[PDB]
Amino acid sequence: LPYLLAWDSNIFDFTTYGLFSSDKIIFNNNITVTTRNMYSSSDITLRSDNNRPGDYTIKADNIIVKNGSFIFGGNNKVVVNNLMYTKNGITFNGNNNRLESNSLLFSDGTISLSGKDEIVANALFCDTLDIRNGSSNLVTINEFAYFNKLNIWTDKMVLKSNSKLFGGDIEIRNDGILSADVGTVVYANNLDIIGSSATIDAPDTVLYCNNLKIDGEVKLNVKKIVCSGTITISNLNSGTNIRVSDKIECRSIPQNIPSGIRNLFVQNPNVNFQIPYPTIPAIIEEIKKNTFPTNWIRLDNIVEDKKDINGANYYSLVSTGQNSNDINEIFNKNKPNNPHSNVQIFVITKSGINVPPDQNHLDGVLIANGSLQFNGGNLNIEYVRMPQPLIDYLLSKNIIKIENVQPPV
Ligand SMILES: [Zn+2]
Repeated sequence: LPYLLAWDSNIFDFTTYGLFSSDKIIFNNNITVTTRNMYSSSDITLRSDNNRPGDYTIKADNIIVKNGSFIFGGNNKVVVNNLMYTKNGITFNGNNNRLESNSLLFSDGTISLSGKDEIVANALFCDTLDIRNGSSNLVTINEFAYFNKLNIWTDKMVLKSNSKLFGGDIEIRNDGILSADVGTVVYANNLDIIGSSATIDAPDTVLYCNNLKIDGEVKLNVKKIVCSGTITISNLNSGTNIRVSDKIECRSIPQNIPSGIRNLFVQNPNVNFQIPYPTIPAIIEEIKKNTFPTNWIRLDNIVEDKKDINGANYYSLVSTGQNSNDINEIFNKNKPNNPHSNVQIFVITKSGINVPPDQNHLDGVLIANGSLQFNGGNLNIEYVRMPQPLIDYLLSKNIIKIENVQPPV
């Protein structure tokens, strides 16, 4: 069942994607995207929202950045119901951003906050989670975070009830705050808490580490610490702000402990633990395989242009990219000065797609082997399923393949 976390067979169905690029997706200021699935190979870049009328910048079921990062620009609000995956990280800029991930957030890279940024996650996997820049950040964990490195150097990370941290090393310094509710557990290799403002406020939490380093009059309020390796203490003279309601159980009680906390320590030379790391979800395994996405979407199978799959409320284009102007030509079928008469637009192309700056409302799908670049802002994008005659065409040419994918067991 942990193997099936965030499994979504529509990931492999390219008729469920509103935006796809085999290179980059470059947004512009004040774009609001409502989509089902979105894929990019290289980076997806947002710009700052300084005049965005929407509740959200992007609302999606799934966002996948197979060979790139996801870059925030400022005041962007992103909601991903199922999974957000990036290879190379998630980089917050500009402050005031929000990322809401309701099942799985996974990066092979660094997730880095800027200040006044919020992440609300259920399961989170990453190489490094940086809560260091600015102040008034908030990373809330509903199930777990699993990481090689967690740096908390400002406010804050909250562990909701019964959630877990799986490290990796954890380093809290400067104004770093880790707060944790009932039933929480923290596992780490190295756990370092440095200075008089570094805080763990987790009175019901058990912390397991190999090495524990405390430098200064840290603020620790926890239930139990287990240390199987070495406890290194320095600049610790009173320990007034170290509260441990059960015990610090450790392989070797360290020398020169202040007398007022000496009581806390209990020596157990055999103390040991084996961290019960979550398995990598099957969906992530499959996304990372070289079969994805080209088993199911093959833009190189576009060997002819198809320009007559149009209807009363839509225009389509399947383009080899030989004619530069065909893409401007389809976009000009939508007058931005006439809202109620908006028609749907479906573009599938071996070229990139540069969306003209006068577009302000697009319903449909944009699928490009080159980059997808919005040359303007102040635009609302909403996914609409491709018309059936277009899907049938794409399938006939094996530009897409739809397979009866099932969750593995
Ligand atoms: Zn619309």
